[PDB]
Amino acid sequence: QHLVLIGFMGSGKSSLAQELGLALKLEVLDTDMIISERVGLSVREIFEELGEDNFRMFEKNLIDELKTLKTPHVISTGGGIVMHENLKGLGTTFYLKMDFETLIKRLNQKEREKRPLLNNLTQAKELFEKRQALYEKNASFIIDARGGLNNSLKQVLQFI
Ligand SMILES: Nc1ncnc2c1ncn2[C@@H]1O[C@H](COP(=O)(O)OP(=O)(O)O)[C@@H](O)[C@H]1O
Ligand SMILES: O=C(O)C1=C[C@@H](OP(=O)(O)O)[C@@H](O)[C@H](O)C1
Repeated sequence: QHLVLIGFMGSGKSSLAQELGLALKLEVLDTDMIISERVGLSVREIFEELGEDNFRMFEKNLIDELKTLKTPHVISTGGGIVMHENLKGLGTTFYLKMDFETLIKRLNQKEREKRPLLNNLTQAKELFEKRQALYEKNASFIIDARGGLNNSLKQVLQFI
């Protein structure tokens, strides 16, 4: 049973998780990072060259794989990780709740361009709207990710 951060693009998982693992002396994993590196392509290049369904298969399979990990880990998650039925039972999951506009504001241009599902913003907005219920139903605890990192850190630690 790990500590799994979940949240739409730009909700600050990757760095939170890194802070969390330092404070708790646990190993940090990042699902995008793991797939990226096995396949030797960036997530964008994966979408572009191999198509989203394959990325989705990689994601879906890493879920199952990480369940066979022994040591509690901190695990940072890609936006879309909540679409997967099998996410249930991986770890106590912490949802980095923000609102579309705050979320978007803090991704510089280069940084948006790393995320294929931000190519069309109107579409990015409906995705947010749809994903909301999938975060909520996969969340052990909901965290107000609006303030700084510490403020999200504080809230997470409070839930042990
Ligand atoms: N408290 C915070 N709330 C939201 N975003 C933050 C916060 N603190 C830092 N960030 C920003 O989040 C940006 C992108 O999120 P990141 O850390 O990559 O996690 P994610 O995997 O959810 O995209 C970082 O480049 C950083 O500037
Ligand atoms: O929400 C999604 O479908 C995705 C979000 C991205 O993760 P980040 O939350 O690190 O930007 C990455 O997994 C990919 O572009 C798909």
